[PDB]
Amino acid sequence: QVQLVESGGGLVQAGGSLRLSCAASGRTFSRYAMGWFRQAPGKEREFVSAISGSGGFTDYADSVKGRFTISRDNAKSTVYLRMSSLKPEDTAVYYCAAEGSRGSSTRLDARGTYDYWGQGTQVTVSSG
Amino acid sequence: IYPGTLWCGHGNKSSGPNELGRFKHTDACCRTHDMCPDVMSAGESKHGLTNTASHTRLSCDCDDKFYDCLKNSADTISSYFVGKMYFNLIDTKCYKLEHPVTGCGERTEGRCLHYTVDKSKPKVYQWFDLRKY
Ligand SMILES: *[C@@H]1O[C@H](CO)[C@@H](O)[C@H](O)[C@H]1NC(C)=O
Repeated sequence: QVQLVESGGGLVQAGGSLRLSCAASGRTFSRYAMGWFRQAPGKEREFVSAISGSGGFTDYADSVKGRFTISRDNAKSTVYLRMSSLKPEDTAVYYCAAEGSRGSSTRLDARGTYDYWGQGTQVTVSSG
Repeated sequence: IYPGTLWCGHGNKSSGPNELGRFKHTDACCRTHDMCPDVMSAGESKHGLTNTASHTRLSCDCDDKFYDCLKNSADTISSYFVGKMYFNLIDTKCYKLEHPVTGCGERTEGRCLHYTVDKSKPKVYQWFDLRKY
């Protein structure tokens, strides 16, 4: 059994900065990579970012490279997605996901790599 | 082959396919792994790939299911040794259908644990390193 729970979100003005935090529980944290997925209304829940178990390799989606940052605190077993300089067409539901147990190597660029998902929090950019 | 087990390892002792060794849980995992539909024998060619190993190499789906089967077993000590011998020593690979790899994301020890692909071209069968136990 495991539990992933987010914190942060809501409405914020155009250009503002917000970070979502996501705490994991139930298993060893540092082994498994984790990532953040963005689902706009009426679209596929596409990935925005992911970070490996060690922290040494991160992959960002091309839409958001250079604006978002990802990190983890293995002692507290948490993962942070910091967001700055928000733009239009970025309002969406942000879901926190954890890499499941795998025998083969997997890519962070796939939904099927992650088994455990949170309920996710809403992010709203309203102005311009 | 392990003492008290029929299926785990090359070759086999069992008489019927329904028969299981001493441990109910570890031998079921090894039986399911050894009854993988799509394998590649030593020197066999399939799906445009050639394996150059004396042991048979198997599909990544069978290896992933075998990994989860061994990690969720009740008899911890036998499954521990079987996992730590298969996944971590022989340095084998598994083949699956994926977009073409562009580069290795993270490489720890002799194996690549996260890779990256080009989404533009179709899917092809390719080899991938096995995760450690
Ligand atoms: C393993 O057992 C099955 C049936 O029990 C048999 O088909 C197969 O040939 C055996 N393996 C070897 C190496 O003889």
